[PDB]
Amino acid sequence: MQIKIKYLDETQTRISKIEQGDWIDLRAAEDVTIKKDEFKLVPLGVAMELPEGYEAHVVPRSSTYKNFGVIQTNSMGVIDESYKGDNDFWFFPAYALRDTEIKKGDRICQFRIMKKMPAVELVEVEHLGNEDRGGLGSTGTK
Amino acid sequence: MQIKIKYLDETQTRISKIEQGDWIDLRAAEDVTIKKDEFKLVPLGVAMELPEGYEAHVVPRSSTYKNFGVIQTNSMGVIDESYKGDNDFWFFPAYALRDTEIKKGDRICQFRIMKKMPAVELVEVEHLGNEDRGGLGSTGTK
Amino acid sequence: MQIKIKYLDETQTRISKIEQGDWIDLRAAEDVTIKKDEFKLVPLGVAMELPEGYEAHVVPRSSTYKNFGVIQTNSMGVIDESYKGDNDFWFFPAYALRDTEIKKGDRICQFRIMKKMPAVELVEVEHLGNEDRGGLGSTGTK
Ligand SMILES: O=c1ccn([C@H]2C[C@H](O)[C@@H](CO)O2)c(=O)[nH]1
Ligand SMILES: O=c1ccn([C@H]2C[C@H](O)[C@@H](CO)O2)c(=O)[nH]1
Ligand SMILES: O=c1ccn([C@H]2C[C@H](O)[C@@H](CO)O2)c(=O)[nH]1
Ligand SMILES: [Mg+2]
Ligand SMILES: [Mg+2]
Ligand SMILES: [Mg+2]
Repeated sequence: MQIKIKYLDETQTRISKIEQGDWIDLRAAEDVTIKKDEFKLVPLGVAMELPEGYEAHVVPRSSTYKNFGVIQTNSMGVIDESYKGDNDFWFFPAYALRDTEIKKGDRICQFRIMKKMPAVELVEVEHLGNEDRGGLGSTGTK
Repeated sequence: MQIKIKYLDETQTRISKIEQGDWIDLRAAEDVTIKKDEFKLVPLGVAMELPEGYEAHVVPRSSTYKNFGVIQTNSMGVIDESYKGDNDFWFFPAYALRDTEIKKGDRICQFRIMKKMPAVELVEVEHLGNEDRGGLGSTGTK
Repeated sequence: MQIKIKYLDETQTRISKIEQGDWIDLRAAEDVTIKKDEFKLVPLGVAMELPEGYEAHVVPRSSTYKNFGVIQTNSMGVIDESYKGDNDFWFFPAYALRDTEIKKGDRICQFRIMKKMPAVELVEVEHLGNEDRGGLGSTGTK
């Protein structure tokens, strides 16, 4: 399969697949300063057209917190297939838990493609007729 | 395929598939108020029986933090296939990063379904026999 | 399918598939204390070789926060297929929101395996030629 990738400009550092990386690292399109308890969209400088039928998912690197002090407010980002216009540039929504700086080209998150869920009819029912599982720690911790 | 959905009551807004959303938006089942640094189960007012062999995942919308100042504490919720009882209503577990108010019907997160992982045998070994990859930023930042 | 699992030592409680659990719970390899607003890598006392072509994903349990007052800094951990060396032990990167103790053997997160994304050719293009979707809450909230 092919992903069509359009960079914001000639100064973006191209993204790349590496051997031991199952997902592909994305990079801050510019220097970004964030304060403790402050929010900021970090631009990733990339617009993409994914193969037919695929969405993309975006998560932090596991070193993102150590190196950059931020977490991703939407936890795992969902890039909709339809987000493929010439101006639909990808972003990483960041919340700083400490004062931090990010540099241009810094690998701060990673992505992969995956097939969209199938089409599914929503059948409204009065009663489900299954026994309750329960949740929220119903199985304990020990 | 079909999902059977049971709404908590007749005042819940029905969830809906939109053409530019690969995931489906879920909605607060009642008004919720949350103070900075407090936790609240935001009830989503729906219980579901998913197609056989599937689980679901629930993540925030990208605008959730902006519009509502919350994060999802479990990051990506996993709705187990067995949580298909008549009382197994879904919830979004929110930590507030600021005083916030959520209204009944507000689209605060999104879901999709996916095949469960296959049945796996867990084979204990004394030695894995492979070279170490290392981790936690072993590949650097640049 | 088979997963080869190597425990850190003979005192680790063995992990298991439970009926109502679509993912499998992972456990703390030792007692860990974390003060509010501290970070700590919680060791899970396991290394694994996954079936050929698979990665694994690691997220918290819904009850992780209720029971242990932590969130997962990288939101959803991606365990690369290559991370299968004899010293490649899994970890849960935890940030404490309140003062907590995590006890040895406690089930603090869950994992599953998944087919990696297939091989993708990155095709550099100057214009994507599609209509802009927009994002970051473009569909509103109501
Ligand atoms: O982390 C994210 C989440 C979303 N989006 C874009 C693409 C997606 O279709 C749209 C709405 O979520 O915003 C991003 O660039 N990054
Ligand atoms: O974010 C979540 C996570 C879990 N659950 C329910 C369904 C799941 O099977 C059960 C145990 O985690 O709790 C939710 O409603 N929302
Ligand atoms: O939450 C995580 C995230 C990553 N890793 C390991 C495996 C992964 O391939 C390596 C590089 O991220 O770190 C973990 O053990 N836990
Ligand atoms: Mg990496
Ligand atoms: Mg959306
Ligand atoms: Mg569970």
